[PDB]
Formats: sequence, structure tokens, C-alpha cells
Amino acid sequence: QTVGVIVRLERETFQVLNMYGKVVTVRHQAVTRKKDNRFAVALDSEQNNIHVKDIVKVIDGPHSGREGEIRHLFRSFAFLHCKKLVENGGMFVCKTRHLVLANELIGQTVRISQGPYKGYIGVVKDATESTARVELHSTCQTISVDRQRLTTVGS
Amino acid sequence: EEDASQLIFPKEFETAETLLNSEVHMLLEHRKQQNESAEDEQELSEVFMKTLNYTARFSRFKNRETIASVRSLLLQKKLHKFELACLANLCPETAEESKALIPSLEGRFEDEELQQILDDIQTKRS
Amino acid sequence: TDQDNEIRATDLPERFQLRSIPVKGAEDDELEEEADWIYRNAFATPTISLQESCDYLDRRKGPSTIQKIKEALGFMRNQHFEVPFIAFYRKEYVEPELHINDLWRVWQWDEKWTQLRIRKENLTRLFEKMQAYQYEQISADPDKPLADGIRALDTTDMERLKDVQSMDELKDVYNHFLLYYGRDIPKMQNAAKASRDMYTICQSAGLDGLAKKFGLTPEQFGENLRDSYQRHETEQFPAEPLELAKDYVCSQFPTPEAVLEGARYMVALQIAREPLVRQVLRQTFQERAKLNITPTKKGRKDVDEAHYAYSFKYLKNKPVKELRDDQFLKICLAEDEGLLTTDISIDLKGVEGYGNDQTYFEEIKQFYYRDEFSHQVQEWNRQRTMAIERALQQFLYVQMAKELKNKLLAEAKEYVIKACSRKLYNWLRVAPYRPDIRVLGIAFSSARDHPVFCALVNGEGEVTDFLRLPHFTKRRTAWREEEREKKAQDIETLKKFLLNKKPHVVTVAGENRDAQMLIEDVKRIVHELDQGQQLSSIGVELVDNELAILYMNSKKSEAEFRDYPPVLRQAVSLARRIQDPLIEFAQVCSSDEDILCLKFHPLQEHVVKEELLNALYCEFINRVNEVGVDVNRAIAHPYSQALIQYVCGLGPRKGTHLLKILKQNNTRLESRTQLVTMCHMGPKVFMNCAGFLKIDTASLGDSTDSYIEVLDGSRVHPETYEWARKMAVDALEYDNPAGALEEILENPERLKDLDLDAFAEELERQGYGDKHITLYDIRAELSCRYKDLRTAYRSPNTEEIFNMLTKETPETFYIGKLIICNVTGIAHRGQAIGVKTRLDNGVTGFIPTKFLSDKVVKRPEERVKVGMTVHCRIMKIDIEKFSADLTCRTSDLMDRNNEWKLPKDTYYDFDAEAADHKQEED
Amino acid sequence: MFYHISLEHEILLHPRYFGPNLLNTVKQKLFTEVEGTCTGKYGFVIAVTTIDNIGAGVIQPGRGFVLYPVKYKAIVFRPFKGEVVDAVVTQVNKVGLFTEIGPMSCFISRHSIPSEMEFDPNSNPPCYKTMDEDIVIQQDDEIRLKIVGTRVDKNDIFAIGSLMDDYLGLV
Repeated sequence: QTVGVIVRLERETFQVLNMYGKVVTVRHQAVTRKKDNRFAVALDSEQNNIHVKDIVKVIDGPHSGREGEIRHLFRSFAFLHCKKLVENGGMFVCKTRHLVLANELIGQTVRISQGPYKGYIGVVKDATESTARVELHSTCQTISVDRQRLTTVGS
Repeated sequence: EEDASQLIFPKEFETAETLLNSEVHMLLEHRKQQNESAEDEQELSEVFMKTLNYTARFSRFKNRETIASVRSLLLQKKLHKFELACLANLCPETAEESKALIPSLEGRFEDEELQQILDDIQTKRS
Repeated sequence: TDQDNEIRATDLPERFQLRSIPVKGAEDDELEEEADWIYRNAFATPTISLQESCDYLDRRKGPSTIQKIKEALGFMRNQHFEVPFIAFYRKEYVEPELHINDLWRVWQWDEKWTQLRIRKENLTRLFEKMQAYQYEQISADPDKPLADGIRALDTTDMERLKDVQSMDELKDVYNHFLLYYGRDIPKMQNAAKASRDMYTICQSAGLDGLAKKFGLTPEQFGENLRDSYQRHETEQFPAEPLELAKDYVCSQFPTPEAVLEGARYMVALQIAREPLVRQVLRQTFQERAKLNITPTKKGRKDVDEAHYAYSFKYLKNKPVKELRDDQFLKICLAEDEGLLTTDISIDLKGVEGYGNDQTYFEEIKQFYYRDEFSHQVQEWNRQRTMAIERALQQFLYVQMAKELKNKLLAEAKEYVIKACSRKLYNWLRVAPYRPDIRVLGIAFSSARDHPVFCALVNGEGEVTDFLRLPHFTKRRTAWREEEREKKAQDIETLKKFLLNKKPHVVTVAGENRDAQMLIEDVKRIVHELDQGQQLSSIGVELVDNELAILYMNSKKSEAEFRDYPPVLRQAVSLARRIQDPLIEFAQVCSSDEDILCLKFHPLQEHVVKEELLNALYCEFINRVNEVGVDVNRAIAHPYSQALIQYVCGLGPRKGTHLLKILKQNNTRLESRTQLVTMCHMGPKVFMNCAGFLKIDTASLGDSTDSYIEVLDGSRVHPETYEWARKMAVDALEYDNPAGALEEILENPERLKDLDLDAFAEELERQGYGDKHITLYDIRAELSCRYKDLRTAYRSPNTEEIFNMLTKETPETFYIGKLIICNVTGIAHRGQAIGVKTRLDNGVTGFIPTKFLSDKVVKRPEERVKVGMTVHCRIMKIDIEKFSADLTCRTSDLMDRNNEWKLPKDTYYDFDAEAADHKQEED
Repeated sequence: MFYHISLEHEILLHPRYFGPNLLNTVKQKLFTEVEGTCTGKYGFVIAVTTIDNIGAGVIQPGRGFVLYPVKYKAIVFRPFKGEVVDAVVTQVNKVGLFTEIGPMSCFISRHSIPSEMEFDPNSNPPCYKTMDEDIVIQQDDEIRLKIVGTRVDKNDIFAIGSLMDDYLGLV
């Protein structure tokens, strides 16, 4: 239920900052590493898209008039970073809402059934939601053809 | 390796000057008024708020004229900026008290002159 | 450490030893004074703010409670009886005025009395030493009158110190002492050892003599304030204030005006420091204080309708008495956060022209005034007016306002702690589940892919088997075929598991709204089994999983079941909780402050941690002692050993040592006497814990060759074992004790025929005191031994189910609240009636077409799409169906008429709010 | 120790702010940056009196950001080791006393406290008092503390004080 960021390092104990913002002590073995969400979505008061490493201002919430860089993201919480802040090793946590702005066809064999390439056959190497790349068996060349002009050849 | 025991301070403090709690408070409150009159300004730091209330509480002289008079009185004496600022913002009540507070003080200027100076400081204090 | 060994060996209650101030015997006079002081300051002192009584044991008190408090003081201080022991075996002395909680309050105020006594002793020694050192100067030269600066530390001052009844008065006395003698104390120290600020400026300059010519002494003026009239007439002097000032003019005070200024300061400071003046003004503030709140630049925009400080964003002339519950705590928290600034004053603000608007200063101006028109009198009157004006505004108003603010905040924190205690008591009062035991705890995660884990526990809470259902969270009515097949397969697997294990009750975690779906699936399976009569009825319960989650997080669960996944661990915890909430709560809440992890009050983090922990552990001690603790059960089941620490007079240390000795000897607690003969328990600790420790004699059986006392498995104290035997003999009307006791226990119906009143008179005649309550308790125990007094377990009601699943309370989910919802579809009935939305808490919102926009809506399809987010205002709440009416009209969101916003404070300064945002607009 | 110096700071200005109010933005950013900075060399920075000058902005090759060196007279507070200074108690307990000198948080240990003062846990507000009880030090009081130790802490110096010397106490 709770995820935190290690803010202080010590010989025996750890001081991990959880989403709630408080500091709790744990040991080395008990704490287990969690992967960081390199690409995550969230929400804010302004109703604008907010990503990671985005300068934001805490106009409301636990902190007032505080600026930081997002390092980890949660559904309703976010971890901010700074270098001027003595408390919590420069790392604090604030709510995302309180924060404000400051494939299935790949590998199949297809026949082009329309257009100037009608009759040609190739293998899809990478198909986008609307267009697909077909390597032609005959011309030694890969071309981009609208997916509406393709029909998969069944065995 | 810098302190009032040896008075050895860096070139930056050698060049620059010292300020007292009173005048520091006056400047800080003036800047507070300036930023308050300013609109759509960054919210000023709680650290300066803290220093402001501290200096206001420990403000020994309540007026610019009193600050100027005490400053001139201190200047009259052949005293270093560090010692002058320390004695003024501490307002030692007695010559022995001032000697104890400032080790460099004793052996520099003699006791009755020190007592007269600190009594003048007290009289300036309102 | 050696301290633990010393506590283990000492024949005193462990908590008594652990008390910061050691418990010492109290004389009769000290007990009487302490009892009266406790009654006055703990039961007979109404709070300034509106605080409702938290007493829940009762299913105020007068002077009669003073004697009960004295009896309790005697029991703890002298007889070293803990509060549970007094409340359970000394009821005749403390009840009905004092209950167990009241006895705890008395114990706490006993500590407060002890500390106050120590401080009074220290100040008395200082005062006597000062009296002697000051008299030393008079002794050498008695002829020379004392200088005006040397006040007399007379017996009046000594008695005033002796009359202190509170810390505030003690401080007033100390400050008054320091004002006059503070300068000379270092000389006092030097003299005693060898024999074995702005004030000093005026003292050195001699302005004190002029300060004495103003007309009255500080004590006289304080008396005038106390009596609200000119009790002492100000003495007038011929010379004008300036004329006397020039006499005292010197280098320190050159101008006569400066001389007068210094004298006025001396008068003002003396008036402020007069203890009588401080007491009178303290009462005035406690009677007429008002609170004013003005938001800061930050709060003018941050304190919106959803903020907890919105209600008291602006306050004007709100009496402190109007503050209720933790309102002051919230106000203080907002000030701490910089959202607003508070002010406590005794005069109305911005209420000019109101009848009798004169400030307290104007009211008391005539108490230090001379009614004459002579010019000299007028000058002296002006000097007096300015002196008092400075005394009040500079010292008294600030200090008294701060004191009142501290008192109000303390009251609010006490209320919050009381609420936390109430919640813990309610949680711990739930009795073991009684089928109309084997418990199957089912836990699941909010994720769809996550499985469902079922843990089966026998009657003693030991995990015997578990079941994993990968696709139990899926709906059996899902349109997809594979999903229906997976759900069906899990259904049959659970059907067979239930058929074979035959659990008595199944508890399902209240993780989210899907818990209801799991409840329905389990109930349907059980219904099928009862339909075919292959299995008896199995109780189905929905259980809050907060405690199970805490156990899952605790490293203890990992040690006990390393291979069991977290969901299975919390399933085990839920089954244990329903089996016995008290044992589960005690085991889950360890000494690592895991109890604070539970959400008792929203502001539980803003109160004193020690007070909250002490109250919570007091609730645990009260419940543990009431229920009783079985040592043999604890030994055989380590997870239940956590109740021994809460047992009266044992504590964690003695309890652990008791288990250590029992396991070292590889024996059982066959009888209570073994606690002394074998465990070498001191007589006082045995007295405290013997009646709260239960031994299951029937479980002991014939294996115990030593004599087995049947009464050992009853609340009947060993001291009253003979009384119980006599009661049994009289019940059977014999004309042996161990035969009669056994027969009456088998057939206790004959107990009602007993005339316990006569036995009461006989005991009083032979010197045992009033024991009618004890006799009634003994008879009840004989009728039923260790009958459980906890409230019978009942399934959660609709309100509790809604709170457990949605994690919402009326305070946070109310009509008019602004919320965010996601569209999940269109409500149909072609024809449509509105838009269906799902909230993050599981509540299904509905937006009618008319409320879908300010203007008329033709088709909702273009207005909203599936998955779009809409800001809506709550109109109606249906907790039973987890539904909520919503409106997204722009006008509704604006709420110009303030119809949807929460109620504001009664003294809300609407004029200030209007001016503030009008200037903001400008 | 409160002081006034003329310091130099270089600030990088993004070309976005190359408008008519360039200098105003420069000074504003200088305030936002230097204000409140605590450095080992110059102690703490209390406020900025004035801007001495704005050296000619240089245009960094390959980056439109313009480097402006700005001199400015600003107030600082750099304590030392062995200097009596006024302090404000902020919390009293058994371990030691806590006091404040502007931004710097100082503290007093049971060694720095003379042998006369004792721990009184029974005291509802923790306090340091001797048998004579002549001087009692509680929260919010003014004490004269000779600094003893100093230490940089995440670009924020914290000092430890003492009052073992004669007369060092409430007045």
C-alpha cells in the first residue's frame, strides 16, 4: 500500500520517506527495491498533463510556496526533489492534485489489394495504428502503405 | 580558525563592515514593507520571517536616531568592528560581564573607560 | 539492563514502578488535600470551550466524589493498588461516582498534585532563604529604614505562596518575587554559601520611590480590581508629577518627562506582576475573552470551500466559550500553516457604538483614580492612566491571551484524544463471534488480476489449510465465456473446500465494493450447500481489513508464516480478529507503536503522542482485565501472550518473566497459588493480578496431580475464596466446602435463594466493611464463571459497510461537496435519463440531463463521452446502494448564492471577507 | 554574527526574458537565488541590501543563455567558535537545551551547562535549575551562549553553543 524513497543512508538504519510524507525507520533487509515508473500519468488542479521531472509549485497542501522536481510518481502522490531543503535530505512528498503547473499485424504476410502497389506481397516489419511498413519480396525495398490497402494472406 | 579569541578573519570580513541587531531589524522590516507594497511577488522566505521576528524581539535600539547615536559613540572609540558590534548588540550590563563575554576585550581598554562606555550604551537604550 | 530485573523483583505494580514520579505513601491530611484538589481541578472545573462529556462507561458529580477520590488515592499511594484492581475489586470504595476511567483521571491528577507539591516546596525553600538573606541587612543596621527598593518579603508573601492552587498562580507568585528580589539572588547565593532588563535602570535611578507616590500599592490596586470599586482611595500628593520628577532627574533620566516615563514603567510593571491583579485579570479573560481570525495573503486564496479552515476563515467577536470539540485545534493548525492570524481580546473589535462598549481598561480606570478637578490631581490622574494603560496592554493582555489560547488548544487536544479512546474502546469491546470456532478469512486485492486467498483457522486460531482462487474476482455473469468458466471453476473449488473443511464462519475483507460481490458469491455457494443439506449453515460476515493490513505489514506475520503471501496473511488476521478481536488487536499492536498506525482521529497527529498512547493503553488494560487472560492458553498459543502485559499489575516485564519461568519449568499454571509458590511472585503483585488471571481447570484435567481449585477459573479473588465456599454452603443449606462448591456450580439455581444482605451484615460485624457488591459479584461468578461482558458481535450495518468499502465518512462525503467523476456509460430506460459515472471510491454517480449543463441539453452523447472526467456537486447520497446524484452545471459549480457550500461559523466576518475580495478585485 | 558584505554572483538568463524589463528580471532572479542561501564561506544570507552593478552580459557560445555577473551588497550571518550571542529558547527537554539565533539553530548539552543546573523531568515544562533555583531557563527565554562548534549541513550551517562561562544565562 505504501511506497517511499530513501532520503538518508546510514550504517544500520534507513530513513525512507513514504507517500504520506512522514519519516519511518527500517532496516536494510526489510526494505526491498521497487522499480521507478519511467512513464506514468497523473492529475493536477489545473487539469493539464503533468509528467516526471517537471518543475511545479506547491501552492496548497502540506508544503507552501515550495518548488521541486518530480522524481517518482504515484496515482495520488508525487515525490519532489530539491537541493536547498535541509529537511528530509531535500526530498519531500506532495499530492498530485495539489501539485500545479509551474501490433497483431506485425510479422504477417500481406497482399496490397488497392493502390499503385496492387498485387504486391510483403512482410509487415512495423505497423502503426493507421499505416504499415511492408518489405516487398520482389523489389528489395520496404514501403509505407495505408493499412486500409492491405489484406493478410491466409494459408 | 576564525573567532573572537584570535580575531583572525578572512579578507572578505576585513574589507566589509558589521551590522547590529537593531539596524539589521530595521533594514529587514523595511524590505518586508517593500515586498508587501510590491504586488504579485514571490512569497518571502520563512527563514527571513524567523530572523525578522528574532531581531525585532532582540532590538535594543528602537529608533534610527538612537542607532546612529550609538554607532557614532562606538566609532569614537578605537575598537574593531567585530568587538563594537558584539558589545552593542549584547549590551553588557557591567564591565566584568563584558570582559567575560568578550575575551579579547580585557587587556585592550581599561576598566573605568569600559564601564563609562557601557553605561552610555545603557542610557542610549530606551 | 538491571532496571528490568529490579522491576521484576520489586513487589509493586509494574506501571506503578515505571511511573516517572515514584509512588509514595500519603498521610491522611495529604490525602484529603489531594482529593479535594483533584475533585476541584478535574471534575468540578468546566472547560472554557464547549466540550461534551466523553464518559461512556455510564450505562457530573458533586462533593460526594471527594471521598471516593480520597479512597482511590489511598488505594494507589498506600496500598499500591492499580486502577483496574480498584475498579474491579474495590468498587464499594470508589463507585458509583468513580469508574475505572475516572480512577485513571484521579491517578493522573494525583501525579499533577505531587509535582505541584514539589514545586511549592522548592519555592518555599527559596522564599525562606530570601527572607533570611534580606533580614541579614536589617540585622546589621536595624536603625536604618529599608530602602524603597528593598521590599519586605513578609509572611503575607509566604502565605500567598502557600495559597497557590495552580501552576499559573505559582508562576504569578514567582514572577512577583523575581521582580523585586531577582537582582539580589546572586548575592543571596554567595552569602548562603559563605555562611554555610529595563527594570533595573529605574531601580538604580531611584524611580521606585517616585513609583510609590502615585497613590496605591500594587496589592491595593489588585484588591480594587478584585472588588470592582475604589476599595483603597488613591493618596494625592501636593507636588505635581513633574515637580516630583525634577527631584529624581539625573543623568539616566534627564528630562522630567523621562523621569515620569520611567516611574510610569515601574508602576505598570509592578501592577502587571501583582499576583492578585494577575488572578483577577485571568478570571476576567476567562469570562469575556473573544477570538478574532483574519486570513493572510496565503489563506485568502488557499482557504477554499473544501479547506477545513473555511468555516472559521473569518471570525469576529467569537467568545472562546463558543469553540467546540477541536475547532480551536483546527484554527491553531491553520495559523501554524500561515492561512490566518488569531487574536484573543476582552474588548469588541469594530463594534463601535454598541451599548457598554467601554473596554476593561476604561472600566477599571476609576479603580486607580482621584475624583478632583485640581490641576495636580489631573496630572497625577493622567500619570496613573498611562501607567495602567501600559501595564495592561504591554503585559497583562498579551500574557493572559497567550494563556487562554494554550488552555483552549489543550482542551481541543484532550477532546481529540478522548475521541481516539472512544474509537479504541468500541473496537476492543466486540465479543468473539458466536455462530447461530472455525473461521475462513478471505482476502483480495483491488487489482483484477490479483487472486483471492482463503485461510482456514480452527478454534484456537491456528492456520490449518489455505485455498488460492486465481479468478475469484471475476464476475460469474461476465459476458465473456472464458471469464465465466474461470469463475465457475473457482466456484466449484471453493464449494468443495467448504464442503470438506466445514468452516463455522467466513469473513471477507472489505477492500472495496468488490467485497460485496465476493460476499454474494460465497453466500450463494453456502446457499447451495444448505439447499442440498450437505452442510450446515455457515455464517457470512464482512470484516474491515485495516487490522488485517497492519498484521500483513508487521514483520511478525512474516516470521510466523514466511511462505504465506500477504493476502493470505491478512486473511488469517481477519479470521483471527473475528474469532477474538481483543487478542488480535493486542497481538497486532506491538511495543513498536504500531497502534498509532491505526486511524483513530483525523487530527490524532496534532495531539500529544504520550497522552494518546496512554489513553489507548488504558483502554487495552481495562478490556484485558475485564475479559481476563488465560496463562495456559497463552503458553500453548504464543500469539495470545500479548494480553499478559496488559494484565493488571504485571506489565510486559513481569508477564514475560512469568512465561519464562513457566516454560523453563515445562509446567502449566495449574492454580493461582503457583504464582507465588513456584513463580515467586510478590504479595502485592499477586493481589493485583490474581483476580484477573484465569486457569482452565477443566482443561487441566486429571493430569494435574496437585490439588485443583475450581474457583481459580473465576473472577472470585483468592481472598474471597472462603466467602465463595460459604456462599455455596448456604445455597445448598448444609447442616464439605469442596462438595458444596462443586454442586452449586453444577446447579447454581439455588443461589437466588441466598440472602446475601444478611451475610453482608455478618461480614461488617466481624470487620470486613461493606461487601454487598462483592457478594453479588461472587454469586454472579458462581452462576457463570468468567462470563464474557463484551458486546455480542453483530454484522456491520449499512452505514458501516459504506464507510468500510468506500472509505468515506459524512464529514468528507456530504451534499454540496465538489467531486470528480469519470463517465462509465449513459443511463438508459434511444431514450436516456442521464449519465452514469464511477467514482474513485466505488460510488456510482448519476448526472441527470437537466443538470448536465446550464442550458438545455438535446443529446448527452456530445456533452460527455465514456472515460471523460467531469467536476460535479453532490445532490443526494445513497450509501445503501453506493450511489450519488451529481450535477455539473457551471452555475452550480460557481454557487453564487452559496447554497451548496458548507455552513460557515456563526461569528463569520462576512464584512471582512467582502472587503478583502473587493480590494483583491480592485 | 550579523554582517554586511558586497558579494558577486553570476546568473544565467534564458533569452525568453530578453525584453524591455531585462534588468528588472535580472535583479528579481538574483533575489530569488541568493536570498536565503547558506554557504560555508559567507555563513547564512539574511537579505540583499542593493545591487552594486550589472556587469555586461556575455552570450555563451552554443547556448543563448546570457551570463550576467552581478555585484550586490547583502546581509549575512556567519557565526564563529567562541563568541557569546543572544539566543531564544525554543524547546526544553532532558537531553539538552535548544535555542535560536536568527536562522542558526544552536543547542546546549549537559556538559556545557554548569554543574549547578540540573535536569527536572518532573517539571511539566522541562527546565534547567539549581538547588537555589535562582535562574530557571524555560522555553522562549533569552540566554547568552558562547558558540563552541559549527558544521555545514547540506549547504546549511548549524552551530552548537554553550554557556559554561561565568554569567552566561538569563538576564
